Amino acid sequence: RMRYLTEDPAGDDPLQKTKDEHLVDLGFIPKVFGANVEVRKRAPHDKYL
Amino acid sequence: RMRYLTEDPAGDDPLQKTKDEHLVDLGFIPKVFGANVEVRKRAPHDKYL
Amino acid sequence: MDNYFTAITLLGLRDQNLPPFKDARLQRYKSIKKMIDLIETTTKLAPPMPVELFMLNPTDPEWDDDMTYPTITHATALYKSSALAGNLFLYAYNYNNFTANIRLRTMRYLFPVVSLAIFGNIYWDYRSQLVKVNLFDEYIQARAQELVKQNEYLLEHEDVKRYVWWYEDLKETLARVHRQANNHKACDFKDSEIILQDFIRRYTNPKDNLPIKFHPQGQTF
Amino acid sequence: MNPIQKAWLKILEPVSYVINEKMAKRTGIIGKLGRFFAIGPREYGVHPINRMFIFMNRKYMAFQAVALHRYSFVKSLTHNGFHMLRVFRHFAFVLPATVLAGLGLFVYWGDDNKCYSPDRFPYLKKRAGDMALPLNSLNQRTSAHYIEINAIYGAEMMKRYHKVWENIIEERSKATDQEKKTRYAHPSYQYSPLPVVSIPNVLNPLNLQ
Amino acid sequence: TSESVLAYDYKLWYLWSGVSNLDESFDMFFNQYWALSLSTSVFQLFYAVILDRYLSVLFQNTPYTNDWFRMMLHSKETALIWLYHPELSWHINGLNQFFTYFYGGILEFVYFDKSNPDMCILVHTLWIHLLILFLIFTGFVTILFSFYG
Amino acid sequence: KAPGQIYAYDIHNTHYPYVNIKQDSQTQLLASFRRSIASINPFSYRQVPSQDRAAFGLRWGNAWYAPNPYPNGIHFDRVFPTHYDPLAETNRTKANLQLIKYAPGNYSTLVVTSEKLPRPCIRTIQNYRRCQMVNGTEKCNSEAQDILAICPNWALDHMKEKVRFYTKALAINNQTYIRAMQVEEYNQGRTVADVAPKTWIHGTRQHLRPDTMWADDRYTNITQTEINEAIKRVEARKAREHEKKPVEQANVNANTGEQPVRVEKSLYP
Amino acid sequence: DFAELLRPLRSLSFNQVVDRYVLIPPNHTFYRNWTYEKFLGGFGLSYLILRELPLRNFYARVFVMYAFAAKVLDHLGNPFPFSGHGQIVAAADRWNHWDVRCYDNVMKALKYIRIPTVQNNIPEATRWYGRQPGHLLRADTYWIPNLVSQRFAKHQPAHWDGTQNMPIFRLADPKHKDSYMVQFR
Amino acid sequence: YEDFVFTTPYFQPESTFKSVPKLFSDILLGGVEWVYT
Amino acid sequence: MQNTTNIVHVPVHMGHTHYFDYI
Amino acid sequence: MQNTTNIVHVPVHMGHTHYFDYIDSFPKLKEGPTLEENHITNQKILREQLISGQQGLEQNLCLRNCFKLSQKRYIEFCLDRKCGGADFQRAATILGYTK
Amino acid sequence: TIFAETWEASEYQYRNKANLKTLPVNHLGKLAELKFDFVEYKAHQLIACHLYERMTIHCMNQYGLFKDFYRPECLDAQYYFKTCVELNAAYGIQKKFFPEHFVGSPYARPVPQFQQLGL
Amino acid sequence: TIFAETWEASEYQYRNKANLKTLPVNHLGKLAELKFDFVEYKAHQLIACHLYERMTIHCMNQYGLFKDFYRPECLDAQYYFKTCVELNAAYGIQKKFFPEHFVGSPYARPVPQFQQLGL
Ligand SMILES: CCCCCCCCCCCCCCCCCC(=O)OC[C@H](COP(=O)([O-])OCC(O)COP(=O)([O-])OC[C@@H](COC(=O)CCCCCCCCCCCCCCCCC)OC(=O)CCCCCCCCCCCCCCCCC)OC(=O)CCCCCCCCCCCCCCCCC
Ligand SMILES: CCCCCCCCCCCCCCCCCC(=O)OC[C@H](COP(=O)([O-])OCC(O)COP(=O)([O-])OC[C@@H](COC(=O)CCCCCCCCCCCCCCCCC)OC(=O)CCCCCCCCCCCCCCCCC)OC(=O)CCCCCCCCCCCCCCCCC
Ligand SMILES: CCCCCCCCCCCCCCCCCC(=O)OC[C@H](COP(=O)([O-])OCC(O)COP(=O)([O-])OC[C@@H](COC(=O)CCCCCCCCCCCCCCCCC)OC(=O)CCCCCCCCCCCCCCCCC)OC(=O)CCCCCCCCCCCCCCCCC
Ligand SMILES: CCCCCCCCCCCCCCCCCC(=O)OC[C@H](COP(=O)([O-])OCC(O)COP(=O)([O-])OC[C@@H](COC(=O)CCCCCCCCCCCCCCCCC)OC(=O)CCCCCCCCCCCCCCCCC)OC(=O)CCCCCCCCCCCCCCCCC
Ligand SMILES: COC1=C(OC)C(=O)C(C/C=C(\C)CC/C=C(\C)CC/C=C(\C)CC/C=C(\C)CC/C=C(\C)CC/C=C(/C)CC/C=C(\C)CCC=C(C)C)=C(C)C1=O
Ligand SMILES: CCCCCCCC/C=C/CCCCCCCC(=O)OC[C@H](COP(=O)(O)OCCN)OC(=O)CCCCCCC/C=C/CCCCCCCC
Repeated sequence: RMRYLTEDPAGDDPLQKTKDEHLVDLGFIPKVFGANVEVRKRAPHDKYL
Repeated sequence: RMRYLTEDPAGDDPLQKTKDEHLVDLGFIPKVFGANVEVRKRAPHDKYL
Repeated sequence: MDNYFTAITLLGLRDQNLPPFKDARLQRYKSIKKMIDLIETTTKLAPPMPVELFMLNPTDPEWDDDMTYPTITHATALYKSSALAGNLFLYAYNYNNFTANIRLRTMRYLFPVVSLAIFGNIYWDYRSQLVKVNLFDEYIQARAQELVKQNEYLLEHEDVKRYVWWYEDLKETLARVHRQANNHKACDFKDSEIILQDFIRRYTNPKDNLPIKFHPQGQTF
Repeated sequence: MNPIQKAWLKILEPVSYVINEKMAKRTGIIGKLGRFFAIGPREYGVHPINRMFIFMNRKYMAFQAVALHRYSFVKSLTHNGFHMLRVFRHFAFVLPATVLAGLGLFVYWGDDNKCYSPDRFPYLKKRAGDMALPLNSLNQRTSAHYIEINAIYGAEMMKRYHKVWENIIEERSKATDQEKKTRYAHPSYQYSPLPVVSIPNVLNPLNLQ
Repeated sequence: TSESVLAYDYKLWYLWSGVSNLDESFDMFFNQYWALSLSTSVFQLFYAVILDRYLSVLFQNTPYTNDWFRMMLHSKETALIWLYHPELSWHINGLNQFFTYFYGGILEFVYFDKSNPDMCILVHTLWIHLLILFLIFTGFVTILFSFYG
Repeated sequence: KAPGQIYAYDIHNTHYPYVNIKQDSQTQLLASFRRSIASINPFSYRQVPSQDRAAFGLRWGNAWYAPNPYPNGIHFDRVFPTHYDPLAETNRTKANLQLIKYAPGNYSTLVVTSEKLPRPCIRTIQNYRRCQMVNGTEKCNSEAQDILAICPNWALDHMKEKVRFYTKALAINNQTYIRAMQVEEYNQGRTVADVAPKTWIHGTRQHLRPDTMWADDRYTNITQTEINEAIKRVEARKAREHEKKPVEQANVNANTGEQPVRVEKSLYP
Repeated sequence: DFAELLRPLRSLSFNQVVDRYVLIPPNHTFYRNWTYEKFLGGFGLSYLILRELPLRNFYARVFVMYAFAAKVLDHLGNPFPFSGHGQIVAAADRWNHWDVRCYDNVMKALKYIRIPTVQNNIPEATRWYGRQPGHLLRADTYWIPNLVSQRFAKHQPAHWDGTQNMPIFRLADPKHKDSYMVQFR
Repeated sequence: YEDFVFTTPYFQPESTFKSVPKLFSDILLGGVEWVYT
Repeated sequence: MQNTTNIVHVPVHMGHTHYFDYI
Repeated sequence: MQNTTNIVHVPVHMGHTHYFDYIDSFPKLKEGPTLEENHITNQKILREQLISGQQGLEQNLCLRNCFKLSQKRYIEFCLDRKCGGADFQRAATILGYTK
Repeated sequence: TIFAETWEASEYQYRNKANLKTLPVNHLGKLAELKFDFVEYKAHQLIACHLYERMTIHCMNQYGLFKDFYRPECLDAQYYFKTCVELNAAYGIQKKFFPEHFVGSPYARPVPQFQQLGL
Repeated sequence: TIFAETWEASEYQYRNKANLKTLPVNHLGKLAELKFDFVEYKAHQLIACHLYERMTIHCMNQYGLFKDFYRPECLDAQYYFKTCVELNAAYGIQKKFFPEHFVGSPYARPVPQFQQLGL
């Protein structure tokens, strides 16, 4: 369970992801969402570890 | 002039910049802009090189 | 842990001692949480003053010269002087041969010509370095006075008086702040909150969307 | 033996008496210690550096005598003294000129002794703690005029601010609590008097001028 | 790069310890106003706020706020002026914000090294260098150009 | 044309204060002897700098002194994990190549700095503001395009991010304003008129007694008899206050395979 | 003792304090580093007198020189050449690095220890400034084509056009057409 | 403000009293890599 | 950034033993 | 990502020579006037500026120095105190900052 | 500002940057190096940077500021105190305006809302 | 899709990713390796992946598909043709839906609007 909940920092390169500056020029204005600060990470049942 | 107009890719680390999810939780909803595709980079006068 | 001296002062550690038990000692830490938010806000209401008061604008074209600091290479001049002296010892140590042996006549004849040219290079560089240093020292002093007499008037602006009056109001305001009790609660500074709120309400408008407005010559830290 | 060794003897004359006469023969360890630090003629006291100079001085000087002792190029031009056909007469003064240039071998050793080093890039690395810098560091520089002129400007202007600062504190001391809390205040502020308390008007807490 | 190198050198360290009254690294303002705040006074809390604003000024080591460029109230020369005019911390924090907003870059966090290394430019160090090479050249002559035996 | 002297020279009045930090008899006696002959001693080294002559730092015997680096738990292992604790030893042991490498900056602090934008990019910004206050914003298009073109892109990103930071700090300062200007339940309806004519000294130890029994001589004349009686009165008040007790809540961190809440720790284990 | 530190300031006015300790007349002609030359140069001068000790036993002077080397190695550190640098703690004064205050890269290298990010790269601004090519002299005797060609070259006056970046020489860039023979490593 | 315009969206003062329970998260300098030999 | 860097969400206790580092 | 990677915004031509890599030319490079021609051209401007561009200069310099200030309210203070009660818009037209 | 005597070290370590410094607790071992006699209460040794402050006072009372305060046990306390308040001032500011840089902050790696997942 | 015979080599290189492949022009040198006689027009050799196709047809006409087509000059043309149209199909899709990946696109490194600078 600890290694399931052991993540690495910074994730992946945001520059390899779709840009918001491009979606605007494509016709879709993205909506800005806030951070979900109420969720607690937990491990699944043992059978999935 | 060529080395003034010689940049490197990817700029700086985005994760070290202000997040949009954080501004929303602070009370400021950021506005999304579009890319400026009309500007052409040029070198300044020789005295500034 | 910012605002260290302010917090240590509010807890009373400058005159008394904290309770030896964790229950009350910890409540006393949480009691100043309001006052820190207040004193930090007060420190961000200072009015602006001309930046061109104790600091010349570095973006001025006058400073595009990108001038360097002229120096004197004493260590270089001393080594080359000791090396030239070494040649005089080599001639002295071998005086009888250079002087009496005709196979070394060319050295006896031209050794002093080369030594003078070496000395000339040594002293020429030192002398030139010295002249440039003096030309630099006398210019920075003359040009500094012209810039002073030019910008003295900036001290006559009323914003300098406005800046000092704000600093004194904060001194008199913080001098009136006092601890009202020792119950280890936020109510120990009950009356002081009203005093500081009056100070903040005196330089801001609480009934606005952004009572603290941003301007490039303002306070952020 | 040399004069510098003799000078040590006159200075260490009493020390030698204590080690060689008393300690060097008393008994046991005090003997081994005194006989080990005995004072006298140096065993293997020769100085190889002195000798190294004497040898290289002599060998290089024998070379100077050969290189400098050449038949003249000027005298061979007339075809009247000792030289009719000399197809390499123009090489006569090459070795002499090469030996005379050797007098600057040590005077001009390294880059710093051949130019004004502060105008060269390697000087910046030495002043940066022998640290690698970009090659264009000599150009990205702020004017030395600004750094020194602004340092004087800031101070000459502070002496004038100190006098202005005093006149303001004085004029404010003669002001009413109502005036000093409404002047320069926000328009939306409503003045409400505070209880009067004793708060001194001290210019400098430290007893300075 | 490839340039002349010495065999033995000395590196100086202009340490900004802040605990030595022999040099200019002694923070006279901080030590005076700190001891002033220890004694019971009516301005005891005011002096604390002053010291906290002074620390927020050292925290801003920008081109316009640093000792390298000899800026007022940031260099060793103007350390005593803090004793007379401690009210100028706000002016500094605002000035640095004005130039940073218009003519500056992003405020980045870095570690300020107080140890200030500098290679001492000496004369005798090159004498030692020549002596070492003189021994190396003599061996070249002693081994290959010695005809005394 | 006398050389300039620093403020430290007027405290000691000499350039040769033989300050050695090593507190051994051999060292302090030699310093006192060397401190007296520094005027006519060729083996004299300065420790107070001047305009004409540099100086040395503090001496440690024959070597030089520097304070112990501020404790830093960051380290790098080479052969085996050392578990370096900077609080377990007074002086930091030297770093052996095969054992440990310490963090950089033995003597370093945390500051915030900023890069200086290119000079030509600065001149375009000066020209925009100048044309703005003179001709207005609507007539500064040419000066705005020169900025976007001459200023390198890395600078435009900095300018773009400065606005987002100051926008963030602007909110962080206004949230503190709201918490600071909030009127608590214990100050409802109270104004400056209800404030007492007291200053900071009136909340100190001389005027306001601390919450300790031996701060002054208040309880120095108390006897065991008076104590037994006081224990009876406090127990009397508890006959009316102990009637209430908070109810036990559920443990939000009951599941060990769940990210626990950083709940306030108990005063005692 | 805190009041004893301010004794010279109570007798002075603010203008006298500035003119005394702040506005010191600039004079950059002194040999400030003589303090270090005298101290460290004394090791060599001391070795001249110490190598002449009348100690008879050769191995007793081995001990003396071992003690003298210990005194030096407390400052020099590494006994081998071309290995490292000595360590001298010096006093901090306004004249530290006084002749290089104009250079920006020297300040960053001495002062700033930058924190590496996840996107492990040198700051783009630092990389961009680093591409602005420095000035490299044309004079070159190491490349035999220039050793011959530059003997027939005519040095013409370069009339100042009002700038500080006139490329009257070649540029220190590997891709410059007059510097491609230089190895940048 | 003082002859300067700083465009910002409408500030929501309600975000000040946003309930954000702190969560546990420990960083381990010295851990596991992706592959081992 | 350090290669052996991990972020853990649940508490762990490390052994204070010489020559070893483990949970 | 290759460490020696650069993004260039102007055309460059690389030489295809063995053992060497460099920029041998720039497309459509025009050789301007020589340093001597620009020198002569500039001296004609400085000569006229020295003979006919030195009257009424002290006033223009004060106006230029006033406009190098940070805030507008300080400029008006500089004009009224140093430039003899000048107007902001009237001085900006002289300096050529007006459209 | 820290409103307690104890703080979680991970809360003052960076999540997206290399960790080259920590915010350690007061070094209680330095308190035993003072040779003279002094009175110190255990209730004041845990609060950040205050122990080094009281030690500096004890050393400035026993000794002065000239030729007697210059001993290793007293100068390290003054250097620690001066260094502790500078680091804590910067960390406190960085926590106030850059809370997303530190571990434990929900903004260092924001968790998305369920509306952003497309389910 | 490419609507010409020529394409800028940089327009198909990645800006934020390592460049491990190029999109080269047709290898005309492979056309001179065919020993037999054939008719080829220069107007068809520059278009992408087509030259390898025509060469494959010429080799499948002169020889067949069994024991005579299995020679290096003919198998490399079949492999180049099968590989050229696979890469170009992938590069074409990456150009259609991921134009921000390539050099020359204004979205690879978006230039901000002037309203984002705060002037
Ligand atoms: C572990 C590494 C350590 C490294 C650091 C230490 C390095 C140590 C190496 C030392 C080697 C040099 C020796 C330095 C002195 C130490 C004492 C010593 O010499 O050894 C013991 C030495 C005994 O020699 P020995 O090795 O024991 O055995 C003897 C041999 O068997 C037979 O006897 P001999 O007489 O036939 O042999 C002579 C003997 C000893 O000969 C000597 O007497 C040594 C003389 C050294 C020069 C001294 C004058 C230098 C100029 C002074 C300028 C003053 C400037 C300031 C002016 C005032 C204003 C500020 O050997 C040498 O000559 C050695 C010379 C080495 C070369 C020096 C020149 C090389 C120049 C190349 C360029 C390098 C530039 C740097 C040079 C720096 C110079 C400052 O003592 C004496 O000789 C006593 C001499 C008494 C009479 C001398 C009267 C004064 C003469 C002055 C010179 C007059 C000539 C013209 C000068 C004009 C000046 C303007
Ligand atoms: C006012 C103050 C008070 C004064 C009053 C008191 C008066 C008392 C005076 C007392 C004594 C004065 C000493 C001189 C009198 C000597 C009388 C005598 O009977 O002695 C015979 C005496 C007897 O021989 P020795 O005793 O057996 O040995 C004598 C020497 O040790 C070694 O003898 P060596 O013959 O073996 O030496 C040969 C060496 C002698 O050293 C020199 O003199 C240097 C020569 C450099 C000049 C060469 C001229 C070449 C012709 C060019 C034609 C055009 C000229 C235009 C000039 C324009 C200038 C901008 O010359 C060479 O190396 C010959 C090879 C030349 C190079 C090979 C290639 C040549 C063609 C290159 C063409 C390149 C063109 C390219 C482009 C062209 C496009 C159009 O021989 C001498 O000539 C003694 C000369 C001693 C040296 C004097 C110079 C000392 C250095 C002074 C510093 C420089 C200042 C002068 C510079 C002059 C212009 C560069
Ligand atoms: C299989 C078994 C064999 C295996 C053996 C082991 C393998 C090797 C293991 C290596 C271990 C690692 C090495 C250490 C790592 C660190 C390396 C390093 O950083 O070096 C950088 C350093 C940088 O220099 P660079 O990168 O090569 O060149 C750049 C610059 O040019 C340099 O600076 P610069 O531009 O300022 O210099 C300008 C130049 C200026 O020069 C000139 O302008 C003209 C030349 C004037 C020469 C004058 C000499 C000075 C004294 C003259 C006085 C007498 C005058 C005579 C008449 C003169 C006529 C004019 O000045 C000189 O460099 C003069 C050099 C003189 C050398 C002697 C001439 C003959 C060549 C050497 C032959 C002997 C060595 C070959 C051994 C073969 C054995 C098989 O390298 C050196 O140059 C130093 C060489 C020594 C390094 C090794 C030191 C190891 C430490 C332990 C030994 C300590 C010495 C004790 C000797 C005791 C003898 C009994
Ligand atoms: C009429 C006959 C005479 C009757 C009178 C007899 C009485 C004479 C004595 C009274 C008059 C003396 C005149 C000068 C005033 C000095 C007063 C004073 O207190 O000095 C103490 C003086 C300095 O005290 P310090 O502050 O502790 O500095 C030394 C520290 O080591 C430094 O440690 P550091 O780490 O801080 O610094 C390192 C140091 C480097 O220091 C070291 O490397 C030395 C380290 C020691 C060796 C390492 C092993 C450790 C040994 C420990 C055990 C030693 C016990 C010795 C006990 C001696 C007790 C006094 O480098 C420097 O800092 C700069 C030094 C270079 C500066 C320039 C020096 C110029 C000297 C001018 C010489 C002029 C005379 C000519 C010389 C001879 C010419 C042939 O200490 C000494 O005793 C130095 C001894 C050096 C040997 C001198 C040998 C020559 C003496 C010549 C006498 C007169 C001519 C004789 C002619 C022969 C026929 C008569
Ligand atoms: C003139 O013609 C020529 C010759 O003559 C034929 C040559 O021999 C030669 C060959 C030259 C040589 C063989 C000499 C080569 C010398 C070289 C390479 C350098 C030698 C270096 C050393 C011996 C090491 C010296 C080390 C130092 C000086 C560092 C420490 C300082 C010391 C020892 C001195 C202290 C410094 C001072 C300024 C104080 C000076 C002290 C004195 C003068 C005291 C003197 C005392 C007495 C008793 C005389 C040439 C090239 C030549 O051109
Ligand atoms: C007989 C004389 C032989 C001398 C050697 C022959 C060649 C002479 C070559 C002359 C070249 C002169 C060029 C100028 C070099 C400049 C030197 C220099 O800058 O020194 C400066 C500086 C002056 O200090 P400041 O006041 O800060 O500077 C003010 C500048 N006006 O001088 C110094 O560095 C002091 C040290 C001087 C050299 C070393 C002195 C010691 C000499 C050793 C031998 C003497 C032994 C006996 C000493 C007695 C001790 C009790």
